[PDB]
Amino acid sequence: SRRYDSRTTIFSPEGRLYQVEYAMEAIGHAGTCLGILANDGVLLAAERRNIHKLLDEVFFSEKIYKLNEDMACSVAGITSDANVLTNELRLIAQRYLLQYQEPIPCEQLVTALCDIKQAYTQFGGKRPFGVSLLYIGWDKHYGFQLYQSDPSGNYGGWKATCIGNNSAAAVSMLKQDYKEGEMTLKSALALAIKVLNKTMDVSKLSAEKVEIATLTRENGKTVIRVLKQKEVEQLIKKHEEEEAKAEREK
Amino acid sequence: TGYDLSASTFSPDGRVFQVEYAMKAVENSSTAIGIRCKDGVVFGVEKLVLSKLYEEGSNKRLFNVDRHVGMAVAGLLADARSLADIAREEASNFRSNFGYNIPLKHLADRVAMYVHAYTLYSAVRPFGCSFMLGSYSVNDGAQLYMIDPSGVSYGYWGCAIGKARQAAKTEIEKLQMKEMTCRDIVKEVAKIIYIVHDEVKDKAFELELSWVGELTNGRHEIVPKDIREEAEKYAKESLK
Amino acid sequence: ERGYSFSLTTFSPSGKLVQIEYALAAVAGGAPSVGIKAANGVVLATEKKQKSILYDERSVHKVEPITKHIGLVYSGMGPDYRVLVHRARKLAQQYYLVYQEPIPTAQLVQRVASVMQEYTQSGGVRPFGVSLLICGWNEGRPYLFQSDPSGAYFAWKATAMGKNYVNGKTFLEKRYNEDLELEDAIHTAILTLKESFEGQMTEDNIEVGICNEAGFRRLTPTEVKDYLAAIA
Amino acid sequence: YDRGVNTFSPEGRLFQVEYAIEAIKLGSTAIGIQTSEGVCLAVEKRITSPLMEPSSIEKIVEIDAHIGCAMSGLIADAKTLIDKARVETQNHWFTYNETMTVESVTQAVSNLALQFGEEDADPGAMSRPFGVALLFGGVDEKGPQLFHMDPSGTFVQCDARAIGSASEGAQSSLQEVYHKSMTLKEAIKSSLIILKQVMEEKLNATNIELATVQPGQNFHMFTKEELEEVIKDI
Amino acid sequence: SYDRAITVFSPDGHLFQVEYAQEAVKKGSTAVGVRGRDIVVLGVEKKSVAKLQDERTVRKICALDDNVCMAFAGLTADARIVINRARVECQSHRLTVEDPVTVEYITRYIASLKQRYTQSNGRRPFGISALIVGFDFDGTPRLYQTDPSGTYHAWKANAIGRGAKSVREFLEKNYTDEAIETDDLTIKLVIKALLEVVQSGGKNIELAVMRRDQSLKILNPEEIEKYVAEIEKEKEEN
Amino acid sequence: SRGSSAGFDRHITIFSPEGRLYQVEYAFKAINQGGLTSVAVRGKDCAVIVTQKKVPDKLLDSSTVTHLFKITENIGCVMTGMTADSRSQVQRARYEAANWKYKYGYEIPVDMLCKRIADISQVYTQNAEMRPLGCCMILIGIDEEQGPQVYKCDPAGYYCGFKATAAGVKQTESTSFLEKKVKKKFDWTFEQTVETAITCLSTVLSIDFKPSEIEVGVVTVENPKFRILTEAEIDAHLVALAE
Amino acid sequence: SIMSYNGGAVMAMKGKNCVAIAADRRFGIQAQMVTTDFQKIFPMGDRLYIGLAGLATDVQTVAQRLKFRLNLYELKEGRQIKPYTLMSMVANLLYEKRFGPYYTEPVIAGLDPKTFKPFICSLDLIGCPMVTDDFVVSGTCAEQMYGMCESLWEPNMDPDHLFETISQAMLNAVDRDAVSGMGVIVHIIEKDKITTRTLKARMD
Amino acid sequence: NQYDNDVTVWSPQGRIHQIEYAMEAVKQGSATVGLKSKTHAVLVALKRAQSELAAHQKKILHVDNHIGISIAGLTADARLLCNFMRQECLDSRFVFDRPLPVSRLVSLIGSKTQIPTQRYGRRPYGVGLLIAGYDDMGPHIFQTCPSANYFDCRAMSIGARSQSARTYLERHMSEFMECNLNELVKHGLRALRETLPAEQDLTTKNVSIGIVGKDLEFTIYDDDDVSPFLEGLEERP
Repeated sequence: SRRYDSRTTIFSPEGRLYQVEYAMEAIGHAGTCLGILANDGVLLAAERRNIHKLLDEVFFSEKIYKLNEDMACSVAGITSDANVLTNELRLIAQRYLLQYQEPIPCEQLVTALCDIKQAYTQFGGKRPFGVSLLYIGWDKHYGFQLYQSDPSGNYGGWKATCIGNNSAAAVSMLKQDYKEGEMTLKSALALAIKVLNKTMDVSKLSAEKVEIATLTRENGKTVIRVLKQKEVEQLIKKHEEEEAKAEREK
Repeated sequence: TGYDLSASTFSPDGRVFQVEYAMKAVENSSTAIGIRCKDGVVFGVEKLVLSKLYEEGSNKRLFNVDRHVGMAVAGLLADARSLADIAREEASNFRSNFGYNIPLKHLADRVAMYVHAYTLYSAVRPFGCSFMLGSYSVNDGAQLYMIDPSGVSYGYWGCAIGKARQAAKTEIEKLQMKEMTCRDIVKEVAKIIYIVHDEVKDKAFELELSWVGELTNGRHEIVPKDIREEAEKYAKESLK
Repeated sequence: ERGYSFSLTTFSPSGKLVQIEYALAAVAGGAPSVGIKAANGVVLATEKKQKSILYDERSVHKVEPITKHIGLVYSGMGPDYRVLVHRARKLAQQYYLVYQEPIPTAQLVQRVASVMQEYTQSGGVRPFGVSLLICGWNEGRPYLFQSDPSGAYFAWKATAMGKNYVNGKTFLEKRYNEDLELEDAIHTAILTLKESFEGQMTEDNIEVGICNEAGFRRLTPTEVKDYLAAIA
Repeated sequence: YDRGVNTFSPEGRLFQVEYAIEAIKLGSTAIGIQTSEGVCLAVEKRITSPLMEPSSIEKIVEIDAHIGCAMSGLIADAKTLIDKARVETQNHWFTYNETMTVESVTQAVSNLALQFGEEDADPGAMSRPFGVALLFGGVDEKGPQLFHMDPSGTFVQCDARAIGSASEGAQSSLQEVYHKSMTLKEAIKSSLIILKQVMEEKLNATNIELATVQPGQNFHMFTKEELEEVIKDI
Repeated sequence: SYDRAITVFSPDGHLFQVEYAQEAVKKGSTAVGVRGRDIVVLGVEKKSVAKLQDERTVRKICALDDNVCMAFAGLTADARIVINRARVECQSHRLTVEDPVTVEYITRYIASLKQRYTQSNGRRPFGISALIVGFDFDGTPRLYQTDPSGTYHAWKANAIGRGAKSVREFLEKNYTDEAIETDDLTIKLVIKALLEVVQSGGKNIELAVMRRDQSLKILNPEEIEKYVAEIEKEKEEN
Repeated sequence: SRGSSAGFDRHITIFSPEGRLYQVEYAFKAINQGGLTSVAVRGKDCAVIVTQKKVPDKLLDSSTVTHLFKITENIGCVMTGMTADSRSQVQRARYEAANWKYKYGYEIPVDMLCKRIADISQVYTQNAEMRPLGCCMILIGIDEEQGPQVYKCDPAGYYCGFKATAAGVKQTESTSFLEKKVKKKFDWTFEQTVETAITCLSTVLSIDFKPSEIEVGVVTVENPKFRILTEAEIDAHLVALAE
Repeated sequence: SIMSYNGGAVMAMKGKNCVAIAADRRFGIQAQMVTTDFQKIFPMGDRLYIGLAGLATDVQTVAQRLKFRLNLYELKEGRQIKPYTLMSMVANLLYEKRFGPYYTEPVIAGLDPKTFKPFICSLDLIGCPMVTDDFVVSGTCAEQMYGMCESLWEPNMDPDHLFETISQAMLNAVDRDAVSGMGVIVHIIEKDKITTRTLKARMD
Repeated sequence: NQYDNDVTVWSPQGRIHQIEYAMEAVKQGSATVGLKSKTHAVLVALKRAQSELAAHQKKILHVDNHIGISIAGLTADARLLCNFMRQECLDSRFVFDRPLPVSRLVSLIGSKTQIPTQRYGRRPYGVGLLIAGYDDMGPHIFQTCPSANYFDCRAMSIGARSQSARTYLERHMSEFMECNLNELVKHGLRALRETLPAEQDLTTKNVSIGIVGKDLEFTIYDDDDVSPFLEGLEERP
């Protein structure tokens, strides 16, 4: 078994880890996911690639799932890894809810997921989960808060971040056009539309090509709303109108 | 490489070269022959004398696995001892679970299945030993089964395993062993094992011989000494 | 038995599971199959090309049910299909035991996807070399799901696996309606099958299962050849 | 990778154990001398930078009140074996109401040594051999004793042994200046002068760790003042 | 069931996996630690500030108890799990001893964990080097550094991660007894040590300080800015 | 002449670039390695397995080298390939049949037994740490409401119901003979079925076999227990086919 | 007597198309009352309440575990729980501890998510399904509550009359019982609203 | 190649290279000559030291009061097998209240050493044991090669440069049996003497013996107590 082992859970001569690098590259050519924060909510923009007319598309969302009562997620990469990860996250979130009778903080759940992912990379001899996770949610201690995690087990807290193709361009657009502390839901939504139109310039912005989700806090209740197809059409029309206005003023 | 590294893989044609190497390792060992007759089953195994400081009856290739079943082996002798231990464990289990001595047919079938079991996984390697089991019963008579290192068990009127196995088979074909008398067959086994032995190839040599049959009251035993010198004298005379 | 603890499936430098691509190639090289949805049900069709007539084509079955309301067909390797359908049957029975209600088709497909993912990420095993076309009916609605050897799944109104599968998908897209009936669904499925049968289809060579509000049931050769005659 | 952990050499020996011995010669230099008035252990600290605290750099560890040990090699890997030896000595004391003999401690350490593999025992076991050479100096019913523990498991009772970066050559010079009727003071003086001669850098009280075991006194480690007192004459 | 020996002796007894872990540590972020006569200070380069990022979650300095803290250099996820395990060990010690934890004991059992991972089957060692700061019962400052090889040593001052060798060689010449008498001088020394590593100097850097059992706190960004201004004042007058 | 190999694709059963499993397809020729041809046929109310008995040497007890195995009273089987693998599969089939009998209260149907054996073969194929048992088993039985049945598993595991098939070195030639026979004649009685079974081997292998050179097992609906033909019946069928 | 260790009383009947579920509020040891504001009716859905009676610890643990698995299922499946599915799932949950049974006899009440047809059912310490159209009761007040319901219940009740009937049932079943009462909480699940009311019961 | 990197591989010539390495290691060990008489059996071994300073580590282990062994090869594996054999001996004395016979002990250790020859990733115990013991059937001498194969022998010599000792044993095997204890131990000592070259000497300070007899329990003698046996010895041939 020495010759025929894959030994995916060992180091590398130069100190890197080839398996996580390949997972990150695969995520890079995978679908597009964007997460942003506003003063009254947090928004997610997920792009679906397989858009054949044969799809039943009955599901509310494809790469966006609901981890628990007050936290949603967006997956990037292998969708079966995404499904198993998502239901594991739901299981452990409900476990925390049972154990403490309090909604599980987003940081807690992200830390637990990064722990298990790092352990799965650490040993076990199996190829790591090549899926990047982008979590949004609301908690008692920090309210609206969103994290981006990596298959290597590292996570970070961001006001806004994107994963997929043209990630550098997307994060540059966020750094240029995000008003920290003064980003309302409407301006955040417009910025998300801008990113979705620009970070994937090939096959320009389409209603069925992406899915839009929002997470707000109304009356002490976390509401996760998936924008319908008519809503996405409204976003497309608003983006076209604002781009035309900017060009005419230019 | 790849087709001969483990027993869990086929050749591009579908062969098992690990088992073939086990067959090679059992062929190059010393000769071991077993003849069954109408009133007994005999074994004559050839012992290589590495040095005269050894004892007669040392490193025996003849094992007594059941109260009425012998075992003549060739190849890796430690592996042969382990297989004899497994055989006697199986016989003990059968005696405990059924209240009577195991028949030779089922014993050989179970041991062959056990041997073949360790020829399927890369976590083990095929046994480097072939062995012949002989037994007697009042209702079954004299029985003799030979088992390959691959795990194939067949009944043999008379079989030989080792370097000169084919010569021992061919010259003994003149013997109609299926209705012969055990006592004279012991002398004929001494004869054949002396001719098939290569004195030039192996200057020092020794013989371990035994039978099981109706003359033994259906219990495996070694040859009594006096018959041993008598058979040795007959073999010396047959050397001419 | 020891059991290898290292996953045979590994990430390539580009990140593509080339082993899964080879599994999909084996699926393509296998017998083709098609599935289609109607406004009030799902129809699954596939061909069973055996050797010379010495084989008893009636004795063996390719379309298999899971429950009274769920059936499926495969494209690929029969040995993998048998164990996969048997495990799916166990999962459906366990769900029915726990919740005393019929398995939803989506949940069953999710469980099958989880099993496929466990196979792909575990050690000492081989990825399944089949693609399942699963038909199901629950809550007065039809459901058809594509499940790939990669472990993913999709809800597809029409699908075609096996040889000439891209051409089959295009042909289905050209001949698919949003509000067709079960009769139109059977017509389209048989038309696609004969357009890609390569060898003059026969009622024995075609086996079709239908799933609707009445449940899932496999069409016997009598009404099979009846529909082929009506469709020509 | 390719080669296993239970693979020998064409001449018939584990090349992994040979690599362990090579790592032994990569370890810090240690010297141990046994006489009729006790046993002495010494080791060079190999201070990398003055910022490093000399207190945490100690290659000599107490196994019991009558046993001291000197380690050379994978000092991180040696502490687990040291803890095992101490707990086994205390188990022996708990069972037989007597201090465990140094020879039995060395045999038990050898039992723990060379017990590793991929799939040979419980998964929560060792994967590699211990890469530390040990000098068990102690006093028991058999008088002062000194044992060389080879990572091979070939435990050796030796009157005097030098191990580490300068094991060979220095050991021969120590033997030439070693006699069979030397006092403890002569032993410490000889060990100190040999260590000073074989030092790769200018040594002082912050470059060496010294300890002794006496027939009357317990295992005592030389503090800085007594270290300077004994090194000023040399 | 996964028990393949990953960490094995290469020729000449060199643990190539340990060397690769050291390489990963060197390629990691820069962290430094000083053990002043009254306080212990940790400084971590917050490289790639990457604005619109909540730096709280990526803080590489985490406190273990009211008197113990650590800063890592290497893999972030292995660092997180080791921090969790060190929290577990500190709490277990506090439960079984009902006495305040000991910095040296914490560092020792972390080193034992690292050596177990080096000696275990199917596991690879933790590619992180950790600087553990803390105070004993008597308020004695303690600074220990442990490496993936499992060896831990107490240091008056040292550095880990990117440019660790250069920073430690600078400190060993810039470290004097009278230069760490008060908190201001210690902070200035750490800032000038990290200035050669961080380009920004004040905004891609984070400082943490622990007093003698006085509820360690992270240095304020305004404090960092004004202390960089102070060290620039010292530079212009010197 | 540059006998290169593509890593472990051709060494252990993993997915090859051409969408194949090399060690699974090696088992097809591993069947050929046995050098023995086994052909089976079913009639309207009977199923006959005819297999030639190889006697490489008289010195072995040819009366104990019979390769026909009775899985149960009413189920008989014959296998091709490695004889040790054949014995192991016979033992496993007997164990599974007995387990089904105890757990379900009636004799195992032949199709379900073949399905279970095929699933176990697929267990070998799926795992990459075991030899995938390069042996093919053909079994017979009498089934109520369906008639005589003959089933054949394989190391790959893909089985099917069939009127008649063969496994061995010349399974393709026997397949061709079965094609020509089924295209020529359809209505089969017991004697016609056994005559066609003998004719298949005689035409395919062309040995003019002696009565002791074959071993034949049959299942009929008069005493569904699987019974093996002895020398008398073999000679009777031989002379009946000859005339 | 273990189910009477803390005391309990829970009921649920059906209206024309609405459901009324009510429970006592007294919590305490066999002898003394600790809290008079204990919650015993918990929402397993927007239109589905569950009442538990018996050992208070078992009540709380069963409720927590049920909410665990229910939330997991509804997040995996994406639809509000069907009352029959919830009843079967909790019955399976109780049966999983056949040798360690929770000393609780729960009742499930609510409406169909799409049909709004009233549904009520009862269980036992093992989890025996018991679907009865008119009413289901559980707790130490079982005999009193059964006697009340078998005369006070009629089919096709308006929500207001349904509330009056169930309120009288609880008030007159706990006033004759010693280990239950001290306040009654009543939930009326109508087609488009739910009303939660506290009855002016005798606190002792 | 690939036929020498594992234990479960089969060489085309029909051999196991790990077993070959173990049987080379047993020869690379220190010299040990064992032999027996009609009543007594004695093991003679020369204790090698890593240097002149080392005290010539003992090679003869006390496994039972009536049975003794001498090692040649891996010391840790030898010690493990010695502990396993003495555990068997104490188990037999605890269960049947009889000394466990030498032949059955050797068969049990052979069966134990057979398993590593089959187990994956498991190495053979690279040490050979010369077992001297006395029981109801008189003295017995066995040599358990690291090949898991044991050989019953009147007189066996193991270790490097053992050919001269083997020739001496073959020459005088006809007279080993009938000589008394002192002549027997002298013959063994002379065999060990002929093992080494002429320039080296059979010094008392690096030779040890282990002898068990009809009435003598298995006792090991060291430098001081082998001096009476080292009396009147002829110079190196």
